[PDB]
Amino acid sequence: PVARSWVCRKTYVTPRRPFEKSRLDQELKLIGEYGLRNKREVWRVKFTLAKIRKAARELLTLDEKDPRRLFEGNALLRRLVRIGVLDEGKMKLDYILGLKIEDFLERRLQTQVFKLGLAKSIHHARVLIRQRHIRVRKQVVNIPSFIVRLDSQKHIDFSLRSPYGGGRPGRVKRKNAKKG
Amino acid sequence: KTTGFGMIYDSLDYAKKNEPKHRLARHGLYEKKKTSRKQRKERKNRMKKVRGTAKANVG
Amino acid sequence: DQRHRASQLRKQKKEAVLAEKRQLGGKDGPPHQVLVVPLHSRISLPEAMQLLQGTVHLNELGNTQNFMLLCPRLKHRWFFTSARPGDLHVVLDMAKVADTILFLLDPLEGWDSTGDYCLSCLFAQGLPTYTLAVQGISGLPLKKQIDTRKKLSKAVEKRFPHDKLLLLDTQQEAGMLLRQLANQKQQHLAFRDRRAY
Amino acid sequence: GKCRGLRTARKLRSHRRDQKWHDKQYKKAHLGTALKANPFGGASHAKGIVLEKVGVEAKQPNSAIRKCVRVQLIKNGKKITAFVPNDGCLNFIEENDEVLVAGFGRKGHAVGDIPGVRFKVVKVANVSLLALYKGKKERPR
Amino acid sequence: RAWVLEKKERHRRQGREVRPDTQYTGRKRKPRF
RNA sequence: CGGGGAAUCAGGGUUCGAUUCCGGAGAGGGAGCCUGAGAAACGGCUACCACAUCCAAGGAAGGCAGCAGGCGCGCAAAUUACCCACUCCCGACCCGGGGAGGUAGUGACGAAAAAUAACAAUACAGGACUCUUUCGAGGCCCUGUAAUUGGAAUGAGUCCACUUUAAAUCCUUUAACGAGGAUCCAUUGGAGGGCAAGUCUGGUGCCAAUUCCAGCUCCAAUAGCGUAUAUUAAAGUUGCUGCAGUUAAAAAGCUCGUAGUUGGAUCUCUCUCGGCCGAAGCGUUUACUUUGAAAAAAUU
Repeated sequence: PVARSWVCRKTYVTPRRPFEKSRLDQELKLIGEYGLRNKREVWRVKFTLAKIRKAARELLTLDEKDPRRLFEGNALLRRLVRIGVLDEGKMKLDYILGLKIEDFLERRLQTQVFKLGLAKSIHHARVLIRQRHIRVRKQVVNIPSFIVRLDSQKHIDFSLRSPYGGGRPGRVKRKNAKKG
Repeated sequence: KTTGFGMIYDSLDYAKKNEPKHRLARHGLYEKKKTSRKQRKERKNRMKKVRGTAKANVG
Repeated sequence: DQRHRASQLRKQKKEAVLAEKRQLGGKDGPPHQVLVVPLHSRISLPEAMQLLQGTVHLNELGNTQNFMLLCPRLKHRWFFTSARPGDLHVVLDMAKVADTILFLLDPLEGWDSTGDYCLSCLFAQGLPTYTLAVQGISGLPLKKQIDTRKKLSKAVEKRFPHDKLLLLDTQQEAGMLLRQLANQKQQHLAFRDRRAY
Repeated sequence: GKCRGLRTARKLRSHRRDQKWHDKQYKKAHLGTALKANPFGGASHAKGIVLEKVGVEAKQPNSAIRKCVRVQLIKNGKKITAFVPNDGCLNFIEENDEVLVAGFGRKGHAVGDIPGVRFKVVKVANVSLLALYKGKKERPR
Repeated sequence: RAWVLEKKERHRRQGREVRPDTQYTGRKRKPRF
């Protein structure tokens, strides 16, 4: 007996058919459009969307005044609104089946850094986040897949110890300034 | 930011009684004997083959 | 009946293996011959020979010292010989009669070019049972020691992939190494077992 | 016609038990005598001693002479013949060597080219053939 | 190599698109371990 | 060993559960006990059986399916490390002890996060828009590719210190150094019949086809990718859902011939005693369906 937890999950599912041109082109489109690293991140977002859609469908099979349906449907809709995927006016279960992978890919921190103008491209955004240049409300974030909430959207600022921010220059600029 | 736990005692005697021995040692208020478990265990198992005051004669 | 059959076959195999292990190094067999080869120039062979030396009958030659070791504590008889790499005939001969080859290593690198050369020649001729030992790991500061062994594992994994690294610092590790050499599976070589030598 | 009563559970499951026994895979997996006749003894790999090197002639429409090694398994003493990837990799194997041998690949079935060879050599002298072919490692003798 | 030649001919009589028939039609790429 | 449980999951099912939680069993195989509230106890004893240790030959002593460690077995699995600081347990006990347990080491079992570059100018190549019927012009933009330049940013590492902790390590935090072939160089497999991917080259033999070998180019997944074996899903090839049985595997020689399975239509609440109620007989019995109690956690 040990005081350790053995609970864990896989966050993705490998596709059942490995080679088909349509899915390969769609996944390549998504990777290039959002600056992703591998097919595994696309599959991870696919898996979250599939889980959400399955929960929404199983709730939709329930009677309209089921207490579980009301409670858990309101919870799921509230979460999907909170992370910025659904609008506050589309809070109905049926609309959940209308969601795409691209919404969840927009709510990532890499996309929000590119769209807010902090980075000149999506790959520049990924590099900026990974190099401890990006903070959320006070908190330096190193994770490009950090899903930004709506209330954290206006507080992405640029890391008070960063060279382009608070002002201590990096290794390269300090080394060059000492040559002459 | 850094987060830790703190305790202010009413007197030094209460701090000497109620604190763990290692936190007293970090301030230098306690020192522990410089023996390992293997030495103590083997000496105890040697002491149980001898009866009487010869138990104090091991080393 | 199935359990009884299993018991009979296991008894057969275990008694045959016991006889085979009882032959070598014991009172009805030859001494266990151990050739020690340092694989690096940074190894002090005489102090390691002091560590390996229970009673010692120290035979010696003009430059080499080859000593017999009797230990009725573990009931085992050794003939310890030494050979420096680069002495081609010396290492090849005293490895073609040895039952065990004890390689010595320095903590920093695995081996020099000379040790690589002698290892290539030994692999070519045919390896008997071998055992890897690292000599100066405790001379390093403790903060690096664990990491050093980790690094040296890579420096061993190229040629000795699945083999443990023992240590030679004190008399206690010397006794543990002698125990590892005494009870160990023996590699048997076809050329020297088909002919009396 | 199959019975469909509300009290036909016993008859349905007894019939299904017997007709399960009429399947080759079910009977192989449940009879015990396949693992009591498999040379690997239920295992995925097995070690052996190279008895010799033999040559197996390939199929009739495409003539070839492939080279295999006859090896004897350690744990149960059975003799099998094992495939080598090319003629160069045969030079790393000698009589009376320790060899680690796996199946040829399709869950137990024979080769569609070389008739009646079942196994392929994975390791020799406790090092892999792939490393020896590519010069990644050397083998001892 | 004769086998794949016959199969490409079979696919030709079934009327489907086939690769051009050249020198490297039946050729072992590499040893398989 | 059984169960809680794991994998797959349209639905039904199928396969797995030795394994940290619960219950049981055993301590080399059997057997008999002592003490004790509790044991047929084995880190208690007594014998027999099987092994096996020391010996001065008279005797004495044995039980790793505890933690490490060894041999053997094999396809197959880690240190003879540190500590009672945490969780708890035991004792006469606030103080002693605990290979329970904890902490390091080994660890590509497996699961999560995530580097291997980014930008700007310049040079070509495409795509828009303005002016021209067009050719064409755009110090008009956008997007790519570089044997082209340019400094900006950073971790991998090396290493003060603090923090961590029983003492440490690791992580986190911070000085200093740390990137142009940023050589600080990503692998593993497959492709010239079919799912992703070839009108390619060079050696080597048989009578231009043709054995063997080395390559190039392309494709996929990526700090991972092959292989083998078992098993599950594809599979409606075990079929309850949900297969078939003339000619493809298959219906018995034929009928009387008990059990088991299936069986036509029909039938629209009260009596006593105590304060309109409580007790009592239930009304033929069930099956079926709904409700309620009760039912370990962890897992889902």
